[PDB]
Amino acid sequence: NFNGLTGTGVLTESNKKFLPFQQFGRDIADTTDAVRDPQTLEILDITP
Amino acid sequence: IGKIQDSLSSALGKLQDVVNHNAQALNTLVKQLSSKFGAISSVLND
Ligand SMILES: *[C@@H]1O[C@H](CO)[C@@H](O[C@@H]2O[C@H](CO)[C@@H](O)[C@H](O)[C@H]2NC(C)=O)[C@H](O)[C@H]1NC(C)=O
Repeated sequence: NFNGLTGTGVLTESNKKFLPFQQFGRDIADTTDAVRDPQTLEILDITP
Repeated sequence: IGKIQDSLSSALGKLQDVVNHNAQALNTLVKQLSSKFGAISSVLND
């Protein structure tokens, strides 16, 4: 649970770069596939 | 035989069409997981 985003999966260190107001990223077909950790502010991919 | 190679190197629409059709259907299947059909939300956790 990332401040509201509830899900399941493996979390992994990312190498994408959000814009500094975007929280999570979505795929085509609209599924959450990246998040940003609120405390440390790093992007993490979400694989099933 | 040397001209087939130019005309292709420079036409496979019947093969492209069946790929496109299948992808367009698989995307429509997933995009339906976000409709209510007359419910309060689209999420079972809601
Ligand atoms: C939220 O609070 C934590 C501590 O409660 C902050 O963690 C600190 O991060 C800095 C990095 O700039 C470290 O130098 C400190 O030692 C950390 N403190 C602790 C207690 O670990 C965290 O930075 C805060 N969130 C934000 C966005 O700043």
